[PDB]
Amino acid sequence: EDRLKIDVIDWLVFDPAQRAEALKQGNAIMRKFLASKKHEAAKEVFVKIPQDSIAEIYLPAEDDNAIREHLCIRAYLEAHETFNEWFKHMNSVPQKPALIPQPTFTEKVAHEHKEKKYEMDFGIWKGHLDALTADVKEKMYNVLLFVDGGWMVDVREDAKEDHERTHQMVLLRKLCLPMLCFLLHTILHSTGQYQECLQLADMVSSERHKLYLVFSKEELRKLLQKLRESSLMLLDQGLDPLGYEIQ
Amino acid sequence: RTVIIRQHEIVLKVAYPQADSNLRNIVTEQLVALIDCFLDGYVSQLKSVDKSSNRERYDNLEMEYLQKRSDLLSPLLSLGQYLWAASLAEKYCDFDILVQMCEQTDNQSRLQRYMTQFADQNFSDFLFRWYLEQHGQLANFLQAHEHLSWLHEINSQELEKAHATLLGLANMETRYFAKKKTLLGLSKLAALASDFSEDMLQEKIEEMAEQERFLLHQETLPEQLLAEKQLNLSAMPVLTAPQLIGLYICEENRRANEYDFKKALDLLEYIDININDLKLEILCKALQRDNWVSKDSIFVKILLPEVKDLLQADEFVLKANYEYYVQGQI
Repeated sequence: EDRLKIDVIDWLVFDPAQRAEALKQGNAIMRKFLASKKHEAAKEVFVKIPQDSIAEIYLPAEDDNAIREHLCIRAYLEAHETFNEWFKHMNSVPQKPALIPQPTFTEKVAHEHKEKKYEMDFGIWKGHLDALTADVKEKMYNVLLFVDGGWMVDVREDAKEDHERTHQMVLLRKLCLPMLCFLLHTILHSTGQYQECLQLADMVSSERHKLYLVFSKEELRKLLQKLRESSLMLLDQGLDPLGYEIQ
Repeated sequence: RTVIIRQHEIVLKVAYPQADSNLRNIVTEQLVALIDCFLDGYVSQLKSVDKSSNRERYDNLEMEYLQKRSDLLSPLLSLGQYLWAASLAEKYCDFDILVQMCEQTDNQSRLQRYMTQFADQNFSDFLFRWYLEQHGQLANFLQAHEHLSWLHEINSQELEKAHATLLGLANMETRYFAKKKTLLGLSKLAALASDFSEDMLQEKIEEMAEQERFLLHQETLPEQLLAEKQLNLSAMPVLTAPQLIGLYICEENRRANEYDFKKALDLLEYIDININDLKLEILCKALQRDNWVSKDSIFVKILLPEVKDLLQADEFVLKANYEYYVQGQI
């Protein structure tokens, strides 16, 4: 039935006079797929939506929200497109030169070089990494700290009742905000940014976002056993739990 | 001082030789230089016990001298066999720093448990001797006793407990703002994740909401005066109500608007010296900036015999606004 739904979109996109209904329905369809984490499904739909839809449509409470929801959804997708690239890279680290104990004088020199070339690649694989870390992070904070009212949260409050959508928007927050936090923690930990890891407890507990309400009690503790792990590595470095110099 | 020098001279020559020596021989001259070092340390112990009290300065300077030698006899025995360490540690029956680092270099968490089993306050010594410096995380589990508390508390699933100490460390916190902010956030996430009754929880998060309320003040400090005053973004201290009130009103804070003063009048219940001297100081720069609009608004934001008057002029529209300010309050 996947196709039935992703195909009803091209029918609504064809007629430009129904772009407001095409987007709204595109949202709904992408709300079902997100709850299943079908990101190639959600995105295959996301491209069918002409890149210039938003511009033309220009506002009923149903169109202000669907424009916001669409960008929220793009903010979410882009937060998985850049992580899978980053993650793919983290798993392609240059491998150490192989050792040939009891080497011939030939094998000694081939190895002096293979050992010197590797000490060039590992520097760039931290180079490319840093730039894929700086980018995946930004996206994770665009979703977690979504501007003007939080992610998947309507700004317009005068639409007509849509319990399906509304409760789909509360759910999407409880499936994906705990899951984006845990990823960002995994990104920060993987790159050794431990001080910042611990600063996820400010972001989450914050009264500005009230992200902690989107967490189950279990997920919290789990995030608290994740942070205590970053803390350790900060002690091994000689700093206090939170990364500040011990005077 | 010649008797002793000739003994520290043959320790070092009994150290140069075991560098080249058939195994068994290098041990018998080691059980020997252990037999001899244990007679020197016994004679400095007996002279200590001989002298006490007044002229103590000389008796705590001779301690540092025997203590820099049971350290120079220990290091020397750090290469040697540790089977003798147990007897060197007992001969000068404390010199614990040496027998405590021999138990650390090996897997004998059984020896450092046998050491503390027969000891007078070694426990308070092995924890302060771990902090100054795997199974080291089981000794970290015990060393995390003290401010590192919250850590072993999250680990033990003692959340409520972690919340109490996380808030306690948030309060004493004065050196780093960014850190006082982090601790509360953690405390809060600890408490929320814990098992308080909905009543208790509502108390922890309300008494908390207060803390966040004061902090938020230093938090919203404009980004104009913080580069003016050349301040570190996060690496700055936990400021107090006064510093804040006075900094929110500085002539450095250029774009100071209604909200900067309103919050510089909200930080007066955060005090614990002259209240109504400042109440004036601020309402007065509230007018210097007016360039005789803002005074207007801040009287619109308050909703009144707080403000002064004759004391103030200490003038055409100050009284003029103080008339439709007697009609407003009424």
